[PDB]
Amino acid sequence: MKAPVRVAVTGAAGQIGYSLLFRIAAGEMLGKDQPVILQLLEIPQAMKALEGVVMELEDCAFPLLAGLEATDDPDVAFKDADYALLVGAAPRKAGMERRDLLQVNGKIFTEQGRALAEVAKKDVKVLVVGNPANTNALIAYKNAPGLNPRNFTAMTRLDHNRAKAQLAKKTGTGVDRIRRMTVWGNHSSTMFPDLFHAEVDGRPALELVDMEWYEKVFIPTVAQRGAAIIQARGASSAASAANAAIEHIRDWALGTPEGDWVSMAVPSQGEYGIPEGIVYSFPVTAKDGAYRVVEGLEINEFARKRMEITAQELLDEMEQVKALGLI
Amino acid sequence: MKAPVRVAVTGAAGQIGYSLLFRIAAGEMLGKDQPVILQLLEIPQAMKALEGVVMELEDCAFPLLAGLEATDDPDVAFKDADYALLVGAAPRKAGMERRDLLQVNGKIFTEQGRALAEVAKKDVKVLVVGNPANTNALIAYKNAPGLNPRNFTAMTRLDHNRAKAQLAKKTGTGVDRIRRMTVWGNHSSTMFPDLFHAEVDGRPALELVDMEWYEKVFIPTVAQRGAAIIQARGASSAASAANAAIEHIRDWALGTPEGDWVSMAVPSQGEYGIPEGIVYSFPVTAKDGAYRVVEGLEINEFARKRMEITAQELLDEMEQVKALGLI
Ligand SMILES: NC(=O)c1ccc[n+]([C@@H]2O[C@H](COP(=O)([O-])OP(=O)(O)OC[C@H]3O[C@@H](n4cnc5c(N)ncnc54)[C@H](O)[C@@H]3O)[C@@H](O)[C@H]2O)c1
Ligand SMILES: NC(=O)c1ccc[n+]([C@@H]2O[C@H](COP(=O)([O-])OP(=O)(O)OC[C@H]3O[C@@H](n4cnc5c(N)ncnc54)[C@H](O)[C@@H]3O)[C@@H](O)[C@H]2O)c1
Repeated sequence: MKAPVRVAVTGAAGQIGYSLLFRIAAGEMLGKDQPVILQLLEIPQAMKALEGVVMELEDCAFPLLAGLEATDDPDVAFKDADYALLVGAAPRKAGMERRDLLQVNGKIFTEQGRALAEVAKKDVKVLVVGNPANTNALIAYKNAPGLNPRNFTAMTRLDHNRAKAQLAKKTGTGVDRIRRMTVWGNHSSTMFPDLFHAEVDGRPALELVDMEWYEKVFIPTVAQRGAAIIQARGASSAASAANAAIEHIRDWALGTPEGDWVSMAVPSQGEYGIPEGIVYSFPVTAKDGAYRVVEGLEINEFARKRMEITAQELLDEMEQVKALGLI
Repeated sequence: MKAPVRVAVTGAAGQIGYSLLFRIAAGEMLGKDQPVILQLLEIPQAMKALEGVVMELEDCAFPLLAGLEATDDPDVAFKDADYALLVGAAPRKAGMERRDLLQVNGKIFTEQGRALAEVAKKDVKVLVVGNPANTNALIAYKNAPGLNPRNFTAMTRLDHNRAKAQLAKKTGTGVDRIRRMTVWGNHSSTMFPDLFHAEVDGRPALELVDMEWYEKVFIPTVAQRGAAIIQARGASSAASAANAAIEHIRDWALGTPEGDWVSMAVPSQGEYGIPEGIVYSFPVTAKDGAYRVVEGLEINEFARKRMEITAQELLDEMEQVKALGLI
């Protein structure tokens, strides 16, 4: 019964995309009753590898894959998109300093913002994965004249899932019984995973673990997790990032569980006193494609301090891009 | 929910394993109500990386992942196993020659065949993916005294799905309308993809395509497809091989669709006059854990000759293995 939706994914020949695309086509992201047309974007040099990804997608004979198209032009890839996962971002190069990274990313995200605004559906749902996620999402929405800024979000869901995984291990309880986890702020080393409102099988988290653990063990362990993976495997965590991307879109489109909320970085409207405009991770619920920040939670001194440190980081980054005349 | 099954996977830190494990844990192979316990095996030098893969699986927060254990000991990995996916095989090493390759695999598959017989469930279902899969499955079942040899299979489902894909492409019809594809024989260049019994949206395949296209274009192109992917991406077809492994287990454990069949390489019991013993791909249907070869199809001359050629190849390989004292 359902007509196909079109899903645009950039950086599609890269490792996150190689773990992402196959599960999207299998129906994991939007439902096993919803056929998808994948519109994939790569830079010109990676187009040959993209063709080989396309042949592997064909070789899975996915009944929900209603169409497949690969391109290096953003205006083709975003054409009529329902959803856009913006994974591709500037690579690190030698002696390429910070501002140099900002500039290159600024150009990609400006151009992509523009294209979305010109050819996508006006209600396109956008997720930015490529680093620095939050600031890239800011440059994209700011350059996307005529689209709702709230349809541009950045991914903190991998940090959120890591946090739940560590709390589960510590309390010896199944990860499916952890609820109300929140990661606030930037996707960076200043992010704040908040246990003050989390529950472990009905019980408040902080009745099961102590503050010392929290501050000296859990926080630095969630923060260092991506580096732990690279040390062990020799490669970054693509499969678990792809899984977090699928979850962020799926829970936004299909809704969050009753009684629960997820973390999403979205353009702040001043919730919790956070400065307007920056893309900041809040606790959110979603229903039928729209989300709402969870307000009213009580914020103690420990959380406030942390929430502000991370907001300030984002404000400085935004200061940088502005100075570069990017927004 | 059902009670958890134990799934053992070898070569778990390799490429096919990195694409396989997350979809298994997600519920794609045995259903969304069946929790799984993953028992992962690697050689000792890849244990560090396997720990990094373990961490990414934790970080997915999967609700059906009821346990996860990594080991370098087969008797640990296979313990109480309900399913065993034998992905890891002898790597190619320089100057290493055929029979050399044969010996190194011979060592792997005997010790594995042995661990499974000592410690897995008696009804353990075994899928061999590592090359040469058909002959590897022969070594393992021959060395797994006590287990039903028919619970030992090899994967030809990737060839089967590639064939479905090319036919859908040629006829311009969706892949979901293609039924009754069969890939007979070895997972090698002598595989025989059979269009004689296939149906495209209800019509026999050969009313839509001609014999010349079939023999000049379709057969060689399905056989070369693994090479095309390597030449395009620079790496082999891990994600689509991981999908075909999931489908192979899924359709055997859950069941094939009505009026349809799948390809699986199983120990020959003389079906179609195929020599006994060798692990040969046939058309099969399956219901709730057991399969049956589809018998009584009409085999014309064009098909028999090809069935024969790939049958001979396998007979010869088995000869080699026996000569090496492996079975
Ligand atoms: N937010 C998060 O949690 C999180 C987690 C991990 C990684 N990431 C980010 O994901 C991004 C991609 O990661 P990866 O591991 O796949 O890298 P990768 O290098 O394997 O792939 C990145 C891909 O980006 C493509 N790309 C670059 N510019 C592009 C453009 N203008 N149009 C389309 N495609 C383009 C490249 O060609 C490459 O295929 C990185 O920025 C990384 O830091 C974010
Ligand atoms: N049947 C088919 O359709 C099909 C398709 C694709 C690939 N293959 C086979 O897949 C196999 C693995 O492919 P890959 O791309 O993942 O290679 P890879 O090298 O990336 O991974 C293989 C993994 O197996 C591990 N390994 C080696 N010996 C082992 C043992 N004794 N026990 C446990 N692990 C062991 C390695 O350490 C490595 O981690 C190859 O033999 C390839 O020929 C078969």
